[PDB]
Amino acid sequence: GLKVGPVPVLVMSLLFIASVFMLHIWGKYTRS
Amino acid sequence: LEVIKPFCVILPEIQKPERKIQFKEKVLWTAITLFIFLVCCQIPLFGIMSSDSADPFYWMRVILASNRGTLMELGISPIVTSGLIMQLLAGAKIIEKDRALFNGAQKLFGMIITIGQSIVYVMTGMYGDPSEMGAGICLLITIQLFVAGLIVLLLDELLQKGYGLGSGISLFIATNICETIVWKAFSPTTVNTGRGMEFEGAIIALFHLLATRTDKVRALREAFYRQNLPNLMNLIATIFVFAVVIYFQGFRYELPIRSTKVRGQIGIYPIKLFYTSNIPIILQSALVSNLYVISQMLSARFSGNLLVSLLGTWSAYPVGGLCYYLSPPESFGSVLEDPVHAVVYIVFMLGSCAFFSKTWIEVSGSSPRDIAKQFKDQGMVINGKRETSIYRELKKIIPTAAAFGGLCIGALSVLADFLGAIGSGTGILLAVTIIYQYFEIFVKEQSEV
Amino acid sequence: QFVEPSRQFVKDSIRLVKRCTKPDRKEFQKIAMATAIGFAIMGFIGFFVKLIHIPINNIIV
Ligand SMILES: CC(=C\C=C\C(C)=C\[C@H](O)[C@@H](O)C[C@H](C)O)/C=C(C)/C=C/C(=O)O[C@H]1CCCC(=O)O[C@@H]([C@@H](C)C/C(C)=C/[C@@H](C)[C@H](O)C[C@@H](C)O)C/C=C(\C)C[C@@H]1C
Repeated sequence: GLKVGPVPVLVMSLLFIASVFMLHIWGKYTRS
Repeated sequence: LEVIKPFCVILPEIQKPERKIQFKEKVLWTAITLFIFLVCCQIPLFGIMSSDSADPFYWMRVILASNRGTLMELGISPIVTSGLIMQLLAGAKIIEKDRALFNGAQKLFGMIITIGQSIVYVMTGMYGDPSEMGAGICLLITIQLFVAGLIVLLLDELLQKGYGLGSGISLFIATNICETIVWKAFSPTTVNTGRGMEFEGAIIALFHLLATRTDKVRALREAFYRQNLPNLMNLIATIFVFAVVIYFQGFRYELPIRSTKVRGQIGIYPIKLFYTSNIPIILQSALVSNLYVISQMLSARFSGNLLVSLLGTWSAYPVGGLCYYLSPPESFGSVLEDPVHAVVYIVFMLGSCAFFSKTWIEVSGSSPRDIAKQFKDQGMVINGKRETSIYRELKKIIPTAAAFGGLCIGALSVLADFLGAIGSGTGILLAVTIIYQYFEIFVKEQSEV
Repeated sequence: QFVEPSRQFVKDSIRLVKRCTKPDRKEFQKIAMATAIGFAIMGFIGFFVKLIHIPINNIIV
């Protein structure tokens, strides 16, 4: 079991946010 | 144990804070957690073809801290589902290092129910028809909601393991309610209906109306009694309800108790008037929201059935049925038009809140019997009363206190709904009670210091 | 019928609220200030996040 702290949780949340943003940007760019 | 042992040690887990986190750092971590929750609440999902449909779960957006079409479409749903399923398993005794196993099992079950809920949400018709999106887009939306639910669970454990204050459910619900109120009070969005630019925020609208309009009295009237957008009467009502709930939440019956085993531990035992802190509001709001959602589903699928029609008739607000008498009146003109509906709604609110409080004191171990057992455990006899009259005084105070607290909180919700305050009675009461819980945590930490 | 239990409950509630420790100004001001601070924190953080993310949502969508 991986025991992460609060900073890893914040980093994971920011990385998921960035992944969603990159998905949106990739969709917008493949539309154009 | 069973065969679920391997799978309960796969999801991430939050380590103990080792030290004791100071209140300033706990506040900072709570602020970071709510900031993450809000930021993810403002980020839309990917693959949504159209959000022009009608929200099937619109009534569970305040009680679940959700936001349609975004990463927090489910909101606090994983936490609630995991807690409910684990309570069901523990009560029926199938599943009772034990703490680590319990946490792993609750995470796994919450995430499985999160996947099921994401599938249900996709199939409800929102985001467009699930056939035009395709299996790839449906799976992508499900994966995004899965990761969002995992993040929500991680934030909840971050709050509950000692890094932050309170829990994820209360923090997120209060944050959503406060954000809604502040948006309705300060939004810069302008809606034009031919008259001119009109800010949605009540205070910004007041300032713009005063600045632009040549007739200041007319601007004041149209900014205070505005009906197309939130006005200043709504804000004044919201502040007034805040004040009254704050005043009544400080009510407490202080029982002077003294220890008999360890002499010298003289203290005070306060019995608050709001004995069940916003528990009646939570129960009533959850019941009403769920009843509304299943009523909407049944009306959409089985329109015409007498059983469905009596459950509630929907136009997206009830216009008849059992779900219509459970709804706050939109305006006082509706109260004047239909007084029977208003009377039934008031009676339902008061009775349901009182009954929920009186049931919860027994269910959660807050009845005079358990408090008397605790007093016997610590020898905490009353200074004036004898050791054989603890149960009598507890029966005198606690049941009446709980019943009247439920009655008063229901009456406050009814008053906030009748005044048309921003965020309705449910949201206002939930937010203020959660903030008071955080203030109680603060004063407890200060007392420890 | 049920009039007597209701009267009993009403009288018990009146006795309770009378016997209760009603907040004074020194406590009401402190509680109101704390609630205002918490409400301001959460609501304004949400308001500013929404303000920031409206143009971001327009750009990405
Ligand atoms: C106000 C509040 C919490 C605040 C808590 C506080 C402040 C706590 C503090 O810590 C405390 O210390 C404070 C102290 C006391 O002072 C409210 C709560 C918890 C509400 C829960 C709720 O509504 O939880 C339902 C929905 C859950 C999520 C979902 O949706 O789970 C579907 C899903 C699996 C399937 C689904 C999506 C079905 C469709 C058909 C519809 O959803 C129909 C449903 C609504 O029937 C299955 C449905 C289920 C389990 C029904 C559940 C009851």
